[PDB]
Amino acid sequence: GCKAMYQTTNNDYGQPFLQDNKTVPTYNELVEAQTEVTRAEKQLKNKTVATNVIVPKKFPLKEDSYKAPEPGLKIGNPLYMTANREYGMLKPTAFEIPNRFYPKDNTYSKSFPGMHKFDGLNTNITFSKVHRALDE
Amino acid sequence: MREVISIHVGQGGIQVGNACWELFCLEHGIQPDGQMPDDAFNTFFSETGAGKHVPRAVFLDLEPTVIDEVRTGTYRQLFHPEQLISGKEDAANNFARGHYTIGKEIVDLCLDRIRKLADNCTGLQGFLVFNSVGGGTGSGLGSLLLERLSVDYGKKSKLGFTIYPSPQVSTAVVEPYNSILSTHSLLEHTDVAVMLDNEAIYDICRRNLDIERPTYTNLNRLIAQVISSLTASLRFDGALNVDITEFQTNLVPYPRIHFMLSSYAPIISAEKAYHEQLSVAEITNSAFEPANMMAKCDPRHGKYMACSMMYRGDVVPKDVNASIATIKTKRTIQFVDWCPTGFKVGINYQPPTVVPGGDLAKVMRAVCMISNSTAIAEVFSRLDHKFDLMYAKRAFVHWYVGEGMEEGEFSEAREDLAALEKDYEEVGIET
Amino acid sequence: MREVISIHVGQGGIQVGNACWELFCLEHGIQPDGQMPSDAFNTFFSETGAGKHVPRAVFLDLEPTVIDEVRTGTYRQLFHPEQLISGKEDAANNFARGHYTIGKEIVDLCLDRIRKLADNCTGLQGFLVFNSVGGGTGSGLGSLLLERLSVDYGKKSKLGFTIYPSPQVSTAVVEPYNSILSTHSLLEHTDVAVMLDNEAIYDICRRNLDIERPTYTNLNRLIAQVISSLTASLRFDGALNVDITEFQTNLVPYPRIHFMLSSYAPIISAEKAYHEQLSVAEITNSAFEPANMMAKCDPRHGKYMACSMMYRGDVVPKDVNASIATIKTKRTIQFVDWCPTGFKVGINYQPPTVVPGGDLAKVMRAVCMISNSTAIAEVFSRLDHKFDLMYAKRAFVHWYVGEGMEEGEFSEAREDLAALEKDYEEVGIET
Amino acid sequence: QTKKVEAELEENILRKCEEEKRYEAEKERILNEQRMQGRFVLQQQMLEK
Amino acid sequence: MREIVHIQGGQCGNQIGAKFWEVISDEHGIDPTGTYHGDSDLQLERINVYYNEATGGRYVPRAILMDLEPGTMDSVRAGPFGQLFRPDNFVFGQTGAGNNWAKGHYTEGAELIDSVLDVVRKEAEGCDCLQGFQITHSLGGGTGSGMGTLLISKVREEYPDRIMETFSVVPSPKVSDTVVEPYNATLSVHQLVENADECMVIDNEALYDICFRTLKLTTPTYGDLNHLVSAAMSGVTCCLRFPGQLNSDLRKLAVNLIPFPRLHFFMIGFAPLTSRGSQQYRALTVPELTQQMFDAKNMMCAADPRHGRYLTASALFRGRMSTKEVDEQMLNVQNKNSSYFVEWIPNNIKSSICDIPPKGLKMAVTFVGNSTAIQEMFKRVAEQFTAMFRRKAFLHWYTGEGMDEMEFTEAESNMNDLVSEYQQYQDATA
Ligand SMILES: Nc1nc2c(ncn2[C@@H]2O[C@H](COP(=O)(O)OP(=O)(O)OP(=O)(O)O)[C@@H](O)[C@H]2O)c(=O)[nH]1
Ligand SMILES: Nc1nc2c(ncn2[C@@H]2O[C@H](COP(=O)(O)OP(=O)(O)OP(=O)(O)O)[C@@H](O)[C@H]2O)c(=O)[nH]1
Ligand SMILES: Nc1nc2c(ncn2[C@@H]2O[C@H](COP(=O)(O)OP(=O)(O)OP(=O)(O)O)[C@@H](O)[C@H]2O)c(=O)[nH]1
Ligand SMILES: Nc1nc2c(ncn2[C@@H]2O[C@H](COP(=O)(O)OP(=O)(O)O)[C@@H](O)[C@H]2O)c(=O)[nH]1
Ligand SMILES: [Mg+2]
Ligand SMILES: [Mg+2]
Ligand SMILES: [Mg+2]
Repeated sequence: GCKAMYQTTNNDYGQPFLQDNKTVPTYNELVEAQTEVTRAEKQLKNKTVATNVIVPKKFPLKEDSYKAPEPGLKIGNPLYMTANREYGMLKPTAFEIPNRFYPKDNTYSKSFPGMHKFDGLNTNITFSKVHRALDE
Repeated sequence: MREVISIHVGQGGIQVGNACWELFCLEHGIQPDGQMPDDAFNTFFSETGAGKHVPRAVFLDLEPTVIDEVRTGTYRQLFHPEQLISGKEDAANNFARGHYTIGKEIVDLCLDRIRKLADNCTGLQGFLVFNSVGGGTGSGLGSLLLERLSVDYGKKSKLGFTIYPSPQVSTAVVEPYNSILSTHSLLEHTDVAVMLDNEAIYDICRRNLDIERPTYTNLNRLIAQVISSLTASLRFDGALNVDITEFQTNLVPYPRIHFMLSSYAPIISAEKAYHEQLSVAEITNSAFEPANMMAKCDPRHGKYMACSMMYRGDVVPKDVNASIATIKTKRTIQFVDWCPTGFKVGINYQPPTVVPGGDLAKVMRAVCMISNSTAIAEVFSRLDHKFDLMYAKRAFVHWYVGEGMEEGEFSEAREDLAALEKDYEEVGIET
Repeated sequence: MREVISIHVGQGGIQVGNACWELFCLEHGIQPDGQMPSDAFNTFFSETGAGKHVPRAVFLDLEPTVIDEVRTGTYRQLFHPEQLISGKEDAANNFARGHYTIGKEIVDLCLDRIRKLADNCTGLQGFLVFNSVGGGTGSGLGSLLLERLSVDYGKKSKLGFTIYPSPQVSTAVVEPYNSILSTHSLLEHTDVAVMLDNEAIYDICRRNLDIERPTYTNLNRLIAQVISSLTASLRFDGALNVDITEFQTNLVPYPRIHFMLSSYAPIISAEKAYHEQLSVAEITNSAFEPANMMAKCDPRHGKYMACSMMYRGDVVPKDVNASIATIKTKRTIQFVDWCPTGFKVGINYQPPTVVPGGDLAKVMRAVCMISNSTAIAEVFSRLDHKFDLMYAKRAFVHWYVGEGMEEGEFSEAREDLAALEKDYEEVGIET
Repeated sequence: QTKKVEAELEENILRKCEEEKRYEAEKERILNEQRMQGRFVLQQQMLEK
Repeated sequence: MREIVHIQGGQCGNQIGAKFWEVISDEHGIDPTGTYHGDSDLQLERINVYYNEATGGRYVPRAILMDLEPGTMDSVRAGPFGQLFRPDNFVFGQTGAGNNWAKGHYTEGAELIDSVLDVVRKEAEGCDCLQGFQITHSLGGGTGSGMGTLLISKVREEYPDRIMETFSVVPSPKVSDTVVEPYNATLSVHQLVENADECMVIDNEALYDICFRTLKLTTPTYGDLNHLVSAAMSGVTCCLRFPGQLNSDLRKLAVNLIPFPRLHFFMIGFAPLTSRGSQQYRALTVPELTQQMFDAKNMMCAADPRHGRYLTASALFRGRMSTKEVDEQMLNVQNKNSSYFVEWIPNNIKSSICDIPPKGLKMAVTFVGNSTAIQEMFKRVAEQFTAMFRRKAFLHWYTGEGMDEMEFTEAESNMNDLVSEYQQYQDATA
């Protein structure tokens, strides 16, 4: 919503004379101003709108927050301790948790329904091959 | 869009099934309860859209006792309630029962479930199968599970970690019979399989963990360790990646020869791990140590065909590249003529997660190798001798005739081994 | 400004209306006392000016016990005191008794109440008649009632829920006779009636709800949910709304065939409800799964004429056509040649309200399907034969002939069956 | 050039809000999670009562 | 004007692709976010070559990242300077190739390669006057070798008068990476020699000798590795984008490096490179650049370049240095080592000068030599490749994707002839 968008045709018509009649620079200086003037053309849009090693991330689970769950069945005494379960009986400690992580992320891969095939009609124009000036 | 769906059939699988998850669970910030207390768990667990992470596993077993352990165990909340299909009568080590009488009316249920799992994960890479060959159930249902799958969908790649009987130690007395018959089913339906003899681990158990009284609970953990290495590159970041679809394309010289035996290192308990620098060069050699082999063999008795070994940890391309440099020259490791370059190298940065309550002492480097060498024939030729001994007088043959199998089934199977046995000799002859 | 009137009789009407009214009251926040604790409610209740709110329903029945339970139960204050027209003697499963003998002395009272009830309303769209067919309890009253309503009102649409007897499980022993006559009455007097045979639920209940000992109270709850799903579009905001009158213009291919069969999903218990995403993608397929059909009939054995299945919840409209497209491709699934498209898709937002103490577990998404499939002939065929078996030697016929029925009625009723079967066969053939 | 500064920002300023709009859903998906998190906890024990 | 469109193919090239744009990005002074902050007036004279223009004055590279697996693509953005790439040009598959050529050249590559076919026409067309194409790929991988070769094949089919270049990494037998390296690599070049205008050979092994001999860095890494070429790639286009005494366009170099149509495998290298500890010590002058440019170890291929001779080679001297000195030393070398240089093509080195050096150094040179040494590379690749086939080892795979043994047969022949046709000039005399 910029006021600078509604400028319609018929308004470019004569708007006085931007420079005054008393401060016209002589030809000599103008020959020297080209370098500065051109740069503004290239970077003015550039100045306004334009503006290593692998590192690991922290492991998702915090050591202090294991929250070990109790078994569903009610074992009474150590006698019936069956080896088939002694898996996961020990909660992780600080030593066990790995020190570094190197994730693989495909958030940029889980997209792109398919690659594009543009079924258009030419529309590229031919510029001629040598000394653009003889090209229609 | 990359995952792995696990199929386990047989009591040995279920017990091994638990072992794998404890190693997997702790490496990705998941507590026992299954409730979380960026996207790195997509390969194994399928997001529900709100709440729990679901294991992508299916457990099959025809006996309820072992399953009865899981559904009231510490991992009670984890697995989905309606995916642990179970039977009512145990096969009783009879391979026939799992292939002609009882398996028929439970095969469907497994078939019905499987299609649902592929309905959610988008880019299923392959199916991992862990089974005990030397059992009536595990050999039976596990065998049929491969038959439909090979035809159910098509050219999907599959992996299987079998458990063949030990040379001088065995549990049952019928393992030689059913195991040989099992080979035929597995020879023409799976791209890759790994020898997993029990005896070796104990010997690996004796020196390294310094535990003189190991139990299967200790046994299971190490196997689950290999699972981390082979599929490690799927869900992490590294300087060079490897994928399942790129394994059976580079470790199979010919379509028939598809038995490669694994070896894992190192194994040094925390009681003494702190007196060796754990240099990469020393570890690299340690893997190829003849006796240490995870399997029932002395590769000094044969050549090598293809060694695709994957490193993990803080490995560097120089630390590995020089290491392979020294290995090639040695006299005690000889390569076949027609593969002058015979290694595939990977890299994964994740330090090897150490399970609590275990034995492994955490180190900054690790290596797991999967190499298919001609020396595999020893078990096949060796196992043949026991099979020859019994069938001669038709001992124990009487019941397999009682489960509906025709007698001719036995005769056909043996011929396959010799052809497989013969082929191994042929490819091994230098040109 | 839009209204609908509810009519119930005996077994079906009474004990389906109970549950449907608890569901409606729970959804709208109308407590059992009728006082609203501090505009969508209009379509099922009328203003009392101050305090309570009286549902627009009229309960009709001949046997006092079931109705009498309503006047003294926890919902005693709810229904209008003088709308519970109660009989004095029971019909005793006799269609003739409930249609020519004792029904006359109650139709006069039943109609006048209907007249007064219709008077207050201003936006009458249609009548929801939940009547019992196989239950001689009410069939006789039900058959006559619709007949009078037709000539009395005219173009106003009518909807009925008949619960036919299961192919194998049945309660009465004279059911085959009573239903066949009732079908004749509904034939030229009803517009939309849905198959809801009890057998499927018994199969449905133990399949999903996880209650090995289901009962009637379990059975009724499910029917109530269906009605709420059908009607919510009328009484709550919706992007693509469908009203009561926009069914018979979209599911009745011809004036003759005016029967359809429904089905509902998902159904799952909270004990295992949320181990999955319950993605809108999967729910659509299940609704068409033959194993969940709301009626004991197999759609695989027949074609499809038109399916107007309704969504409810927060279903993204785009996914709606995303899921449907897959349905068409799939393959004793196919639609008749002359049906280019038989789908009426409408989306409503409000999530279904789940009553505490029930079995159904709420979710963010749901769907109720109403598809008419040619397989409907099976229920008629099986019942058509059964009538033949008994009538072969006039079993029980003397009792019906003794209540004023003309012996020629049965033959003309039988001729009705063949006409419907022949019409179905002719319409099921391709061009 | 002095003219082109404003409109070239026009896209920039008009597009930051959408980044906030992407935040709109960010707040959004709390609805089910807060819906499933607590409200279901009671229902799980409701069968227990 | 005379701009190029960069097209990467394969995981290897992507890693090179990132640093090259990363390395090239610094030279002009384009910040990571896309906001220019350059200092020199010269730094923006010819920005058109590697940067477009859109709303806001931002700049986006004219690159298309093509790979059949997502894993490399995901990580490629997250690093520095990754936001330069336009999201709308990425193309990626959902199956993968598994280092098997056939899956990536006849079954899967073609279907998805249309998209990369679609985009490439877009990028090339926009520029005022196209100057040519450059493509990087890893012949050691099954996927790129098939899709990458196909894209090259179509491009020549679509724009005859442009020029296509290739930076090639060919497996060295000493250091192995892929059990199927002998199979694919030898096969792929068969199409490469026919259509590709220029192919630059760089060996992984040589990459490593420079680090452990001259650079003297303790723990080399791909980032150390990939950087080397990126600067090397920086030099090849350095003269094209800035002023110079004798501007040397992309074809300018081609004009003096291809004696015959089928000899289009040059090999280049970058320098100088002095140990960090000693860098404070070596003398920096025009001559010194020559010791490390013709040096055996500084040139980045496995074959020792002294076992044959030079058919034609020239160096693009960059920086401010007296032009008499550059010529005099050039004829200086060509005088007293005649044995290594053929005799029927006199004065067989070209000269080039540019006035802007990379940031941090005064004078350096980039060398591109067509040395007869390259005969060794194919032989070892040929030697192993020939050996594997006789037994039909690992032949069922490629036979399972519409291929035949016949296709395998023909390609082996072309290498043998190609190698033969290259060594002939070694013994040729006038
Ligand atoms: N290493 C190891 N192997 C085991 C373990 N438990 C079972 N096994 C294997 O399983 C075999 C025992 O028979 P199983 O195949 O497990 O019996 P099952 O799985 O119930 O199948 P059926 O015998 O047919 O009922 C042993 O020979 C072992 O090889 C274990 O804890 N560790
Ligand atoms: N679903 C349901 N079924 C019922 C109910 N009450 C009785 N039934 C049984 O459902 C069967 C068929 O249902 P109906 O159409 O209601 O037949 P009916 O009116 O009950 O005929 P009667 O058995 O004489 O009462 C009957 O044989 C009853 O045994 C009820 O409240 N709900
Ligand atoms: N004396 C002198 N001669 C120059 C100088 N620069 C270029 N030349 C002459 O230019 C010849 C080579 O051609 P270039 O000037 O590089 O340009 P060109 O002839 O158009 O060739 P291309 O543009 O590269 O196709 C040399 O043989 C020189 O004689 C210079 O600074 N001093
Ligand atoms: N220059 C360079 N080459 C590499 C690097 N990593 C791997 N390679 C080579 O690339 C080959 C594998 O190519 P790859 O990345 O798989 O390409 P892809 O087949 O398209 O996935 C291996 O043989 C390696 O020798 C690296 O960091 N730099
Ligand atoms: Mg067992
Ligand atoms: Mg009754
Ligand atoms: Mg010139």
